[PDB]
Amino acid sequence: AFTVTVPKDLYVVEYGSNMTIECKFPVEKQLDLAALIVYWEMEDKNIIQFVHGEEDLKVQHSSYRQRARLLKDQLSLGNAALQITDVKLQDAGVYRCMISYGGADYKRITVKVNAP
Amino acid sequence: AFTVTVPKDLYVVEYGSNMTIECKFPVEKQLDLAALIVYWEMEDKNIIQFVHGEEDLKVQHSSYRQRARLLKDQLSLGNAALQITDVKLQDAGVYRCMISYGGADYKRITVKVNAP
Ligand SMILES: COc1nc(O[C@H]2CCc3c(-c4cccc(C(=O)Nc5ccc(CNC[C@@H]6CCC(=O)N6)cn5)c4C)cccc32)c(C)cc1CNC[C@@H]1CCC(=O)N1
Repeated sequence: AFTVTVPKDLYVVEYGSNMTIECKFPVEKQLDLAALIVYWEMEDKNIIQFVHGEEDLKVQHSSYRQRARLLKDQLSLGNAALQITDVKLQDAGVYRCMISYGGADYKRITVKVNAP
Repeated sequence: AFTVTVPKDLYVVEYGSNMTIECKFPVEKQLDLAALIVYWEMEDKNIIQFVHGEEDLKVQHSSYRQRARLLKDQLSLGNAALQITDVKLQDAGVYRCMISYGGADYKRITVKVNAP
């Protein structure tokens, strides 16, 4: 069965740092962007919404504006990595990386942000 | 945006009763099974896993074996209803109906089971 795996399910990060949460799914040979959906969420906040090759950044939650991106260079290797720059306390919570790619799976990642 | 809607996000049911949890998604004309993934879970228990029409009884969580199924009579109407027979206390929790169908969405539904 199509499996999403997270190499780390717990991130403990310093205030103001840059953080990359990895999220892996299998790709045989070539990645078919047209078949891929990548969704990143935290307490119902829309962080990343990659739908069949297209990203609507208008729907991203304001609290993540200019700080959260999906690293496309990784995607091609089956890593739907979320990078957050300038991490804030408002970023702490349970993240879910959800993938649809001929099959579907998701995993949780807890991020704890240390006090300044 | 592709939207999964739930006509009810809270069910309050009697112990030992039958329960249908509705979950609706848009269907334009004919249903394309090869494009449909429906998944129902609660507390990481795999309840329904319908992948392009394919289901595997072996992956269904044992506490729901023989009691839970996906209502197929109205998948063509866009209702991926989860039916549970002989509701038990351990059926109380937060359910997710996750649907991929030319796009992807999911909704949470809370079930509270009244004591007998
Ligand atoms: C979780 O185990 C599973 N899971 C499954 O299928 C699951 C996996 C994930 C997903 C998605 C999905 C995928 C990608 C993205 C999204 C998504 O885009 N979400 C989203 C998007 C937007 C919004 C906000 N709203 C926007 C609009 C506007 C207004 C409104 O109301 N909506 C909310 N949410 C979804 C949903 C879609 C169907 C189903 C599913 C399946 C087959 C099997 C399993 C079993 N695993 C076990 C395996 C073996 C061992 C192991 O480690 N793994």
